[PDB]
Amino acid sequence: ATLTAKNLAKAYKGRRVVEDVSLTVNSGEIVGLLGPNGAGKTTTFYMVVGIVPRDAGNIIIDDDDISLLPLHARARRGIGYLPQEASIFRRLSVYDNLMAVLQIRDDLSAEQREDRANELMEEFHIEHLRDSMGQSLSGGERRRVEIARALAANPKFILLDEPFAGVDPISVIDIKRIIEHLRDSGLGVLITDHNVRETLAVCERAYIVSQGHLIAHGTPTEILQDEHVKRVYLGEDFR
Amino acid sequence: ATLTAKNLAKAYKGRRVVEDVSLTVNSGEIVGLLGPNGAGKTTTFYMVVGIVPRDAGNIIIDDDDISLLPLHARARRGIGYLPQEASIFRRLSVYDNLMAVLQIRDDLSAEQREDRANELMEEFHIEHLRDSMGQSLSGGERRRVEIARALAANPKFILLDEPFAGVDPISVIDIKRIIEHLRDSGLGVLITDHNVRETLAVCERAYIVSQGHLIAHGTPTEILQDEHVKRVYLGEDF
Amino acid sequence: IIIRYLVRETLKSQLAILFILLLIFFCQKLVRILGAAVDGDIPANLVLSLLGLGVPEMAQLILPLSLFLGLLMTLGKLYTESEITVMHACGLSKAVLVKAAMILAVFTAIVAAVNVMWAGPWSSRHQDEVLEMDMRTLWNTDTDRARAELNWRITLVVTVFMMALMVVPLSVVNPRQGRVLSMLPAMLLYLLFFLIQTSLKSNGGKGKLDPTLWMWTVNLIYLALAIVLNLWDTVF
Amino acid sequence: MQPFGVLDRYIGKTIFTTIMMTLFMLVSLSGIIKFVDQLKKAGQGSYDALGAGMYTLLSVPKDVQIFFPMAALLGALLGLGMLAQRSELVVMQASGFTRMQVALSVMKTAIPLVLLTMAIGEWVAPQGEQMARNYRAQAMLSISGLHNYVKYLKGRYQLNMWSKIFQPLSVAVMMLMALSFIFGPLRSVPMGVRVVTGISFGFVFYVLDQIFGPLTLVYGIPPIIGALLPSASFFLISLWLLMR
Ligand SMILES: Nc1ncnc2c1ncn2[C@@H]1O[C@H](COP(=O)(O)OP(=O)(O)NP(=O)(O)O)[C@@H](O)[C@H]1O
Ligand SMILES: Nc1ncnc2c1ncn2[C@@H]1O[C@H](COP(=O)(O)OP(=O)(O)NP(=O)(O)O)[C@@H](O)[C@H]1O
Repeated sequence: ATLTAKNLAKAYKGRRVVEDVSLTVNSGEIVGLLGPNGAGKTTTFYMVVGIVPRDAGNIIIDDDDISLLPLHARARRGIGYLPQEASIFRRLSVYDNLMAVLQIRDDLSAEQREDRANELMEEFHIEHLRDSMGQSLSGGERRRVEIARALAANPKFILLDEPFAGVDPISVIDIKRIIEHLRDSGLGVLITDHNVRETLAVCERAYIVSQGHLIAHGTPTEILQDEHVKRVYLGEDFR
Repeated sequence: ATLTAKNLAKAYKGRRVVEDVSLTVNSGEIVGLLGPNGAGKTTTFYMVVGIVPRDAGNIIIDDDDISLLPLHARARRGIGYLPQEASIFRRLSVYDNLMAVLQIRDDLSAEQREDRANELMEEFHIEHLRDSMGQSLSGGERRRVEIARALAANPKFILLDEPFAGVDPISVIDIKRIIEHLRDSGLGVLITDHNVRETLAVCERAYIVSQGHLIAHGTPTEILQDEHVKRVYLGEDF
Repeated sequence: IIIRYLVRETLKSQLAILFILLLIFFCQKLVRILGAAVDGDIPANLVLSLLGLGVPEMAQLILPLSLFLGLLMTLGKLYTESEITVMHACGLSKAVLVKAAMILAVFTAIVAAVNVMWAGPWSSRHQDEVLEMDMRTLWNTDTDRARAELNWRITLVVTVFMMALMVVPLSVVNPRQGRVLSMLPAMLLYLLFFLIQTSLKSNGGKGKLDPTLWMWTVNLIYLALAIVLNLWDTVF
Repeated sequence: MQPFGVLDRYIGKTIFTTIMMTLFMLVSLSGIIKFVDQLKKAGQGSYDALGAGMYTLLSVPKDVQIFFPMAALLGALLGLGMLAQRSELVVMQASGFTRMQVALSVMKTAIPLVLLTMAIGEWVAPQGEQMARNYRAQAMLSISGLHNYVKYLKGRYQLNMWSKIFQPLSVAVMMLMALSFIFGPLRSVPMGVRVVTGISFGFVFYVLDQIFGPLTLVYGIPPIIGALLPSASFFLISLWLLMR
């Protein structure tokens, strides 16, 4: 297992963009963290993985205290991370984008390092872009490599930040199938997208977070029929 | 006023990422251009506005031939452009991001240049970010400035490339209201987003484009009940 | 396969910062020629040689500078595009782009060593023969009082190794804010090195101080600066 | 279009922190090989760490005038390189700001810089360089002075001031030949061969101001107008390069 974050806080210019957030996620279930372009569901993702130093928080991988470990030390304990700000290597190929994170995980030989990259490019349908470039990719095609590169590290506790940011209507129901086939193999992710019809139909819980605070938490069939959620999120009259 | 593009084509490594595309848009109606991450609904947007040189195309603003004009010459004839690849000025403020494109349009004095930037930050709800920075913005908040900056040029024929790419569920129905209040004032845009429930409920026509070709065109109540559209787009049972 | 990518982005920007820096500093040595052709009352037969043989005195100061100013240009390019935050969050630590900024530091320290003992003296046996004391090759045979060489001929090679190490932690300045202007503390430190270490041999050489005791307590204090600033995660 | 607007303050402040960083890198590095040579042969007691190093510190205004065209060309491309890479320069051209107006916003912030280079290249640089020969030889020209060399001296009879009377015009054509290869698409050409291309095509124009300069002994052209031909022949083809 259980990654746990307790009482995080962050303030930039004395603004306090994050307030008493507290989210816990087990291994084997996927959890939403939703809200408007206020709350800081990325600054919470920054303080868990460890890019910005927290101010009052406490991060625990089920018995430990990793709250003062650097960024790379948490990535080897199991925390994976998919950023929002369009991060591919841009001059390696797509085959080398997947292979550059498979030169880690010292349990794969030269055999199963080669048929993992050739299998990850089948379940994402990017096999016709086998060696194009990083720069000459296109929007959702750039997004389908960054997800495939993040699942190639074999982590636990993935923190997927905007996976479906302008992908497809088809490749989302193809990503959602292979984010549940990894859920059954003991891996619990934290999806935080904005189209709340693909993210709420795959999650088991949710944490609707407004300007700095939790305002709701529960089942996905509960989050829609809360009226304070429909005021600051969800639009109006949503199914 | 009809912007027209006829028989465009583009090939990078002999791949032909765009084939015989032909889209026309009037003034006063908004038109969709949808498809998977194949077709090149951005390379078509590149050849209309003029970033990459076309190979076989012909672009006409209703009687002219602007097919060999550069990028900046078409922006003064009326073509506006919102890019996909996250383009803010990153060290001006949000108030200076809107003001830097209002130092053009030589019909506004120092009065109505000041109450246009203070009004565009009300219909987008970014007034509390009046001077933060460009760099220290956040996802959809960065996207709501790039749309507000593109509507500040007062163009015709806007080519909005992914306006709703990860914004909100609320700020999309607030953008959709002020993209229709500009539709009634004679301005026809070309939306090409991917959540086909907000883009198809605001458009009047559509051009579903697959790998290089048009495969469908018509009313939004038609595009859903075409079965070749539901095979390569739209998911299934939509 | 990611050390090969970190190498070919610095080695493609080390060459393009070496030639551009050589053409700027030789056009200056080409326009003083016009100040030494008409009013100097000498002909123009020697400038064609003197250009190509005026190089190895010049390409021994900028050959360290074409390294660490090539690392700042291509690590800062990899931080703003968030290419290293995905390198950390998939495994490998910060001790890989130290390991990658020391593979091609060997590639420069080889070329900067050929320049300092096989073309340094070769220039002055062709600058003193056409267009007219301490320019031998090996000095472990004599015991002369000019021990400036073998402590200045040598530490133009440790300068390549050390300045490549002190600029790995000076590049990480670009998460989401701040300036790209990080070339100033690296360049202001490279001035302080060559105002002391290459000039501790003419006021502290030639019979004033020992240029083996003082030409390494400047060089090793300036090396422990490149380690305690790189190891800033388990300080106390 | 306004005199000194907001975008002119944004390109004029982006490259200005890159002009002053390439200048510091070049003036300091030329201050090392003048420090090494003026201390390698010391000989006398007055030549040591101070006094023969103070000669270098009193010679940096001479090393600003000769290194400003090569630092203001170099920093204007490293400054516009970070704008076109992050795609915040295509949105200027897609909103009416023509590429000639991007070029004009560099002239509003580099032509007042070479007038500062000129103002210290004739008032404090010949004063300090001559003063440097007195703290180095105690016991061991100009530009306004060339107006006194117009006739009273008894390719050269006038052509030494008039290639330095318009250095602001000659620096500016080096900029416009540089920032004509910056513009382009962002997908294929990966911004490496757009700056090195711009430095090279702007360096060929810098050698053709002292090679085409002393070439009046062919017909007998006036040297005052004959030294303007290399700048004006490329200023015409530059204003076509960013018009197409
Ligand atoms: N370095 C910073 N300085 C100042 N304000 C900042 C900084 N980083 C973030 N902010 C502000 O913090 C708030 C939340 O940022 P962020 O964590 O990115 O929220 P967000 O969830 O990513 N927005 P979105 O991704 O659309 O949901 C916004 O109002 C930002 O403007
Ligand atoms: N410079 C280039 N070199 C090679 N291939 C390219 C280049 N630019 C684009 N492509 C390819 O052209 C195809 C379409 O590109 P693009 O026009 O961006 O489509 P797209 O519509 O933007 N994808 P999306 O935005 O998600 O709908 C993709 O397969 C790209 O890989």
